[PDB]
Amino acid sequence: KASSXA
Amino acid sequence: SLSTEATAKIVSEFGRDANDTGSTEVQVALLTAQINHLQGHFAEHKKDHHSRRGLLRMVSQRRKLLDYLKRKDVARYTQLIERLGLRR
Amino acid sequence: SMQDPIADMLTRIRNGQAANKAAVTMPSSKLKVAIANVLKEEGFIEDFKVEGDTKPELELTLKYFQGKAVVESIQRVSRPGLRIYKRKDELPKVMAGLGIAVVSTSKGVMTDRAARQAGLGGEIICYVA
RNA sequence: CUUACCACUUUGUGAUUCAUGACUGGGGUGAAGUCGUAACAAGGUAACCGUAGGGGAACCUGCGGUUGGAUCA
RNA sequence: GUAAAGCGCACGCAGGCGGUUUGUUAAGUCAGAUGUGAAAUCCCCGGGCUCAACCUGGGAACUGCAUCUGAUACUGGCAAGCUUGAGUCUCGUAGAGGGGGGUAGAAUUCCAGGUGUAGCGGUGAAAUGCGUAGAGAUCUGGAGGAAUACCGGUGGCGAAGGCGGCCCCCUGGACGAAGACUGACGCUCAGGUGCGAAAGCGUGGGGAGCAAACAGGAUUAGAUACCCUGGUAGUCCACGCCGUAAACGAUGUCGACUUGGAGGUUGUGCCCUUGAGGCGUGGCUUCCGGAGCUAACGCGUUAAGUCGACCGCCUGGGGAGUAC
RNA sequence: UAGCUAGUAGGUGGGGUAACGGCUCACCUAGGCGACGAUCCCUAGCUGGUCUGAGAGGAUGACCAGCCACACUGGAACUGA
Ligand SMILES: [Mg+2]
Ligand SMILES: [Mg+2]
Ligand SMILES: [Mg+2]
Ligand SMILES: [Mg+2]
Ligand SMILES: [Mg+2]
Ligand SMILES: [Mg+2]
Ligand SMILES: [Mg+2]
Ligand SMILES: [Mg+2]
Ligand SMILES: [Mg+2]
Ligand SMILES: [Mg+2]
Ligand SMILES: [Mg+2]
Ligand SMILES: [Mg+2]
Ligand SMILES: [Mg+2]
Ligand SMILES: [Mg+2]
Ligand SMILES: [Mg+2]
Ligand SMILES: [Mg+2]
Repeated sequence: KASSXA
Repeated sequence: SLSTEATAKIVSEFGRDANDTGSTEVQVALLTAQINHLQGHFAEHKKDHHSRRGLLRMVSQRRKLLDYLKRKDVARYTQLIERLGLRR
Repeated sequence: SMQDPIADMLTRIRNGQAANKAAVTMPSSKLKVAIANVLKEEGFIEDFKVEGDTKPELELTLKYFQGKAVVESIQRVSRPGLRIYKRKDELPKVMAGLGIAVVSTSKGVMTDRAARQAGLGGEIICYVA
């Protein structure tokens, strides 16, 4: 919650 | 709590004899006297909550007896309250 | 405080039986006896005994068998908190029959079999099996 | 014709309820983000509870209370 | 009890519940009878459509309601009792139980002076800090606040929160011993009222020690901390307020029944009190363990066993004990 | 949602209806309702029955039959058994 997007 | 002679008087004033120490009216007065007496103790002191508890117990008790007696002999009831100057 | 002697009687039995007590005593009463009567008459106890003058004292002698007691189980049905009455058709049958249900009727404290036959019902006091 | 009753409607002021509202509070959900590592072992300052003060952040510190603390203290 | 769940603790109106005997009542309760409970539907057995669906005759059912007549065990109402629940009285016992007023001895800190001389303090090690303007140490004197070493306990008292120097005054409860007296006056309790650690809030006092905040020295990559040197609110007193805590036994109150062992403490009966003592009979309080209960851990006559009365509470984790 | 109530609760006498009645009106009483939930909010036709369920229950009120209410919205009467 929340690396490349997501 | 209450003076041996003083209690002893009240016994032979509301009872059908001395030794009639457990009569309903008697029991009421012994409390009423004590109640009325502690009135001055809690006149000063005030913060004495543990003791005041005893007082309330005496009032409560006294209240459960009178109601018992109203329920048996009203005549005795009506008289006992006038005779101790209370109940209103 | 103490608010049901009949219930206590039954548990007194139940704990006595459990404890392998030879007998059990208790403060007596008219109704307490009627139950002992049905219990003896139907063979759950050896017999009653009321040794008292001012303060009746109901005594019950327990039954045992193989290695286990006779009263397998006994439970208060009708309660002071919740009264249970049933009609004639509707009277219960404990253990599919091989066990009783004590009922009070306007012709007295009898077996469920008894009341059924007598064509009447009433407050059902307790099961015993 | 006139009186009573009375529907529409009118005036003032409240109440409630639905919808909505710049902005704003936290909540929830979203494989690898940043900062630290508070908890779990004695988690490396035993932990936690009520309360108070303070601090980017977990949290820190004070007062009392709990064992739901490990150890020959 | 630990999974969600016993109100922090009581008092107590309404409500629910209520010991024991007789009489009386017949409301509850049970029995019978008579009315009604539309037809349809469901069910049973038949009959009709080629079968089935469907249609249909009769029955059972409609577990209900009302009324009349009986029954009287139980429940209730009323009468009158009873003494075992409950309470009153007499005499005693133990106790940081409460409120108020005194007072004492240790120690810390500060103030004044004497002696004295180069360090003290602190840490893992250091430094900030204090000392040659004489500190630390040491002696005499004085001011002042707070708390009560030993006793001390596996202790005691209190409804709970809680209560420890000593003394008096006012005062609550408990327990025991005998009886006498009252005669069910009882148990539980929504709502209600009251009490309620510590922190916190108001006003006014008080301020030694301690110490949130804060400052300085350290530590560390950083250190808004842990550690060190300092240090204010607070901790203290009065009066009012707050009403919450892992307010815990995470275990509601009351009553009854159900094998044992070992402690603590406080009563009381009996044995040439023979002197360490001995056996009984209560109260309160711990440890261990049987049945039984429990998911297990464990609880186990102070039950989490066997029962009854009333209350409060729980219904997936989170959102949230938050919002309105 | 904890209070509710002026024809309000009762009475007397007049009037009124097919009929009993605060139904209406004048006067007198001061009552009446509510913690067995009045009041005020929200939702809703009721029943026989229907669906499910071992049952007790839970869910439901189309179609058939009984009862009630409504007829564009608010209101009123006239005709008439
Ligand atoms: Mg850690
Ligand atoms: Mg730690
Ligand atoms: Mg839990
Ligand atoms: Mg508690
Ligand atoms: Mg029918
Ligand atoms: Mg009777
Ligand atoms: Mg203050
Ligand atoms: Mg709480
Ligand atoms: Mg044990
Ligand atoms: Mg809130
Ligand atoms: Mg009239
Ligand atoms: Mg008339
Ligand atoms: Mg509608
Ligand atoms: Mg069900
Ligand atoms: Mg219209
Ligand atoms: Mg006409």
